[PDB]
Amino acid sequence: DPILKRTIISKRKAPSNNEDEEIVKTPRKLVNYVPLKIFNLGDSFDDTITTTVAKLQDLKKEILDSPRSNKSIVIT
Amino acid sequence: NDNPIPKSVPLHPKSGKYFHNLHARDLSNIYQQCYKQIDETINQLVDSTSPSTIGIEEQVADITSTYKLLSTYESESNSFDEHIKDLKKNFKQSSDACPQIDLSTWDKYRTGELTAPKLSELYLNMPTPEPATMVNNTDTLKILKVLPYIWNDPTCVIPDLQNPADEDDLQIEGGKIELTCPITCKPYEAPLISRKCNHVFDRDGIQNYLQGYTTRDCPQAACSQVVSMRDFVRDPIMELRCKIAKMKESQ
Amino acid sequence: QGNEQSLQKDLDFKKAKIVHLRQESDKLRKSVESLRDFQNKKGEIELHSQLLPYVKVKDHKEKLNIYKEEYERAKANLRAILKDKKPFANTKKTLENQVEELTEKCSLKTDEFLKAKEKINEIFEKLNTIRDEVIKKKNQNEDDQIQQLLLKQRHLLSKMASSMKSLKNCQKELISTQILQFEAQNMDVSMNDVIGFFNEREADLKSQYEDKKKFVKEMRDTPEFQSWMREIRSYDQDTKEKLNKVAEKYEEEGNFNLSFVQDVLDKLESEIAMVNHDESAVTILDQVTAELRELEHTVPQQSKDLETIKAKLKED
Amino acid sequence: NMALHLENLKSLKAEYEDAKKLLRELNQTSDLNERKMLLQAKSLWIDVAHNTDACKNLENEISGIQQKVDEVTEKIRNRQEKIERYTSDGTTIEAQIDAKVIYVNEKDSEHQNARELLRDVKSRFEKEKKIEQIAQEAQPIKEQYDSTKLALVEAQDELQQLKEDINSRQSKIQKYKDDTIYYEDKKKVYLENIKKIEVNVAALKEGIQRQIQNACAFCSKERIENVDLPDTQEEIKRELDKVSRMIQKAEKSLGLSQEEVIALFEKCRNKYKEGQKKYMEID
Repeated sequence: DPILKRTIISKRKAPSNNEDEEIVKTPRKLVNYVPLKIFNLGDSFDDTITTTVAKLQDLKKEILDSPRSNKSIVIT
Repeated sequence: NDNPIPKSVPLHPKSGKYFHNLHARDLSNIYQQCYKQIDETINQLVDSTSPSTIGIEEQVADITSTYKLLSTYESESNSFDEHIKDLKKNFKQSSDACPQIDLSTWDKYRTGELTAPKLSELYLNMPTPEPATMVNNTDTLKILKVLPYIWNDPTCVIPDLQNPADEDDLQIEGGKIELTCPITCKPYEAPLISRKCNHVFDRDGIQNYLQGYTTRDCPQAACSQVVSMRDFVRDPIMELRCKIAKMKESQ
Repeated sequence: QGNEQSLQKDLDFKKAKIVHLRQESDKLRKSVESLRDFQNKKGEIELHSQLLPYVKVKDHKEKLNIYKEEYERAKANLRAILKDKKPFANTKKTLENQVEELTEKCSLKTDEFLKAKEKINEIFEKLNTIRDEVIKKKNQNEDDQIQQLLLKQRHLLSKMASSMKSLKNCQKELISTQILQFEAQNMDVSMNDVIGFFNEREADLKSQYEDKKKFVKEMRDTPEFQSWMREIRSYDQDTKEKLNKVAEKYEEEGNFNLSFVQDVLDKLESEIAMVNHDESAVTILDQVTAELRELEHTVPQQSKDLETIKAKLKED
Repeated sequence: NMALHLENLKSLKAEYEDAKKLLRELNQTSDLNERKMLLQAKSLWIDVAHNTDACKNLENEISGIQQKVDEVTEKIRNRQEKIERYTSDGTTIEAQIDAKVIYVNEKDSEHQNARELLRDVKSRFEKEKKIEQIAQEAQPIKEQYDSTKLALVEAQDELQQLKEDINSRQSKIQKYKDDTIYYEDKKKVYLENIKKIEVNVAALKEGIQRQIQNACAFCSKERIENVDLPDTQEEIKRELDKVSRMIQKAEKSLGLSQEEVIALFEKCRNKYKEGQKKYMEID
């Protein structure tokens, strides 16, 4: 059993002083039904602006659907 | 002490029936029964004494003492009854003020952090039942306060019901009372008295001076008011004094 | 002169090609160093995966520790209370003892309450006949037997006066007794409820203890827990301590890194951006090294060709 | 004038052809951009699903507590309804004692009749020195004395029975009032619990409206269900970061910003029509 791998891993712990309650615990209130959880994860980049990209998605095709360059065919 | 047993816990409505069930028995039946008895043991001796019989003052004094003891008995017996009622009333107030227990709060009280009422002690020191609030006077003793001197001699106004000796101190003011009326010489059977008039007529005929009008003046004289026959009531002095007269007017 | 029009313009064009290929020579050096940086993942990803990432191994370790320390609270609180019922059983025994006290007490004070009522009433029997006897004697008018008859009432009244004595104590004692009993009775009711309240708490703690035992058991033998010697045994045919090559550098990047919480997301993405534009002209190295050298050499070659050409031009 | 104006035309035409080339790259730019919008929509939908699950849990628990209050209200109703009947019994039963007092006193009086008659009849046993007339007229009444006497006991025992009955009825009936007060206190605490709890319904509903409206702002609240993606916000965030970095690399590789380029592209393309109209004017 090579020494280095387990040297890298650690198992030492301190379960002596740590307690789940610092002094005591606050009991659940009879109306402790706070909805909460209105929002958990996200907010990387604004998304309404991404709606603009969604709009460009078909704006590109709408603009493609038109006469485009090399229209110098006028005579007389 | 040094045990899970706590001193006390506030009232629980589960056995509140028992709290209300607390109720003392009543003795008014026995009291009235013995009152009737003592009131008996006094009629017969009015005429059953011998002509040579001389001295019953000690008898009447003993009877009066016994009655006074009985009057105290009933008075403070009542007092205990009202105080017992007040005990359970105060306990109800305490229960209303008691922070009723539930869940695991019973241990917190067992720590001795908060108290609870204990009617046992509240009764050990119940509202002082000191003897007070009584003004005792009854016809049953109106008869005893006068029958000794009447028995000595019925024809004598010893009691004026004002000051123990008499109403008047240094004068003959007043009047000797003759029972049988000269208008109706026949003996009385059971006439009635108005307290203010301090006079009676005969078992029947108290409607003497009525012709259309239904009331008139005091019987003989020295009066400032007309009679009210709805105020007439039984008086013991009449037969109390007539008994000896009937017994002795012989031989 | 036409030969010159040809040689000089071709020499300018190939020099333009030389500078164009230089524009990608640096790009190819960048591509080589970029591929080496890309392969850096070969060491990094494999190492924190071979030594499974700390956010997994040490995460399991710490959550196991917190679950283990949770393991004892419920049972510790339970040890005292589960046996405290026996003290509670003894308290209930004491309360039913006070119930027996209630029974015997109330019974005997009821007995003296009957004693008092009987003593007054039944003795009232002879109190009654006094008048019957006296009137009976009196009816014999027709010599002096009246005295002893007239003496009775005194002693009779004294007897009844003395009789009322008890009544009072009897009356008071009973209630006093009853109330004491009631209070105790009251105490009794409270306790029975208390056991129940506690028993419900005991059931809650027992359920919680079993629940945390379930989490303790499941926390181990998990797929990653079962993965012991699999994230490590990807060296099925090279477990010969030869991994020490990365030992010191990875140790510096690890324990003394001052940061080991899903820090992979720092480079696992940046590698994607850099690698997404590469592999273009990868094998164009030879032209930029030998063909370019030949072209730049023919620069002097045809330069001297033009020297001789303009020399013949001067010879004109 | 003619050829001088034919140059400004062609150069600007090449400039526009350059803008179309840029738009060609912006096409793939947008094609890969759409991924972040899809991922965000998935995240918002799963969050909304969990929120509505929570609101249904709140509805279930409030329904349960309301049912408990319903049982409590039934307990109050049945009890109180009974107590009107007990109070009626206790207030009407007083007639029994009011009519029994006269019964007992008349029994005592009829016994007093025998009390008086006994001595009178017995007074015929005197010292005098078909003669049954000495005692026979009174002997039957003399034994009837006890038949009359038992009247007092059979009256007073019943009167004591009524006294204890009235006392017990009154006490145990009036103390049902404490039961009523205790149950009413329970009703009040439960009602105020309902009043403190229900507000959660509006607290969560205002949110539900906010997130559903936000999702609807993206013209899609049902179709993204077809999108394949892990049902975990944390992992969705990782895919979002991956695609975002890929988009940033694509944007900075071209060296130009898509929407800003498109803005100038619109006007530049319009320059084509502008130039042409005036060259037709040249005509």
